[PDB]
Amino acid sequence: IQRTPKIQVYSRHPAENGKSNFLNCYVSGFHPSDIEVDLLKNGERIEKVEHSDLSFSKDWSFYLLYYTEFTPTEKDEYACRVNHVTLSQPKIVKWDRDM
Amino acid sequence: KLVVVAVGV
Amino acid sequence: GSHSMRYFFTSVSRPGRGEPRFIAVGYVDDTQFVRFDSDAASQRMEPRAPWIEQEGPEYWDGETRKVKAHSQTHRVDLGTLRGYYNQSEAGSHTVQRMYGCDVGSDWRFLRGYHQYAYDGKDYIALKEDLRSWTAADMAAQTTKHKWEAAHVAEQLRAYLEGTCVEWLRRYLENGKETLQRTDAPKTHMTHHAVSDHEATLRCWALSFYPAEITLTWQRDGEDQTQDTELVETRPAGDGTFQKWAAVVVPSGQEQRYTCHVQHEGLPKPLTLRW
Ligand code: NA
Ligand code: NA
Ligand code: NA
Ligand code: NA
Ligand code: NA
Ligand code: NA
Repeated sequence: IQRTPKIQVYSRHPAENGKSNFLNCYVSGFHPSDIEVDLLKNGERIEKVEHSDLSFSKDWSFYLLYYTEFTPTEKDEYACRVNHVTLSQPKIVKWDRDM
Repeated sequence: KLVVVAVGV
Repeated sequence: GSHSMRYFFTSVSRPGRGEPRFIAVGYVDDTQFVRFDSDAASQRMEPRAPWIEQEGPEYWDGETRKVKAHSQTHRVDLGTLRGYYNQSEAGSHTVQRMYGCDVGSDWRFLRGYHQYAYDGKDYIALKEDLRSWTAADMAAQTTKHKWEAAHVAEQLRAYLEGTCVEWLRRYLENGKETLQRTDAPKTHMTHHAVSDHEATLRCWALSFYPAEITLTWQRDGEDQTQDTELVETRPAGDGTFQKWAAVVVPSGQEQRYTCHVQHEGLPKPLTLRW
């Protein structure tokens, strides 16, 4: 039983340039639990990234929240990069600030 | 509070 | 309304070297309050909510002893299940367990549950009567015979109707400032032109607790599902939740559409209109 992750990339608070916030990558609906999740700033892996403790849904599929403090700007691009046994290549999801 | 014993499958 | 205490356990075998990865999480409703991770430094049950930090050393020693005992049972189970399914020692496998109890609106025992999975599929589950088992396949039927002979359901029934609900009620009182507070969704609507002729209306529900919520679109007071999108409820990271629903509408006809928000923290459902 191999289920591919669903990915949402979003901020904790409505994004305003120059105002401290949290960047979230929520990965859900996956099995097995072994997964690689990085938050990217302009294509570069962010070092200070924490995640929730592994838990799971009624269908036994896993979910994790990965997050970091960040200050959004006009120019800087943020994304979530996810690798899992169900993916032929790492999946990159760009942060859209009304998603 | 957790259950005290977990019997094997 | 109802309240729940639930514990979630995951064990993943590591055939290359060493013992399984084991992660245990405890929740009251949608609030994590304890964790154990075999990979963490403490090798202790750890607090994850301020209201459990109240509990003294006997509590933390007791929960650490039990969660380590759970981890050893899961380690043995990964071996037993490899045997039952005639699988090689080379592959990684997963066991998952979830158990817990609900109290109702009357604050009395409502229901108990204990569910077990192997490689992400149902294995064995305690039925609602707490007296019988659902075994998915003949491996699980072997476990069911063993657990019938060992009176495991009687053991779990005593915990689920006793200790489980008593400690749930204790936690709900100790943590009442947050656990018995509802956070109604903060709602607003955004408008995004998709063409010269069409717009997306997005209905936002932010900073709500608990996670259970319903967002529905109506057009002229009738539910609409065509040309809608609903995202999975997601954690904000501060203990609250977020959700949105969107509909594509003809530009100039936005006023026909209403977003309806249902949540425990709303005396009456909210209606939003552009
Ligand atoms: Na721990
Ligand atoms: Na890890
Ligand atoms: Na630990
Ligand atoms: Na009772
Ligand atoms: Na499993
Ligand atoms: Na039994």
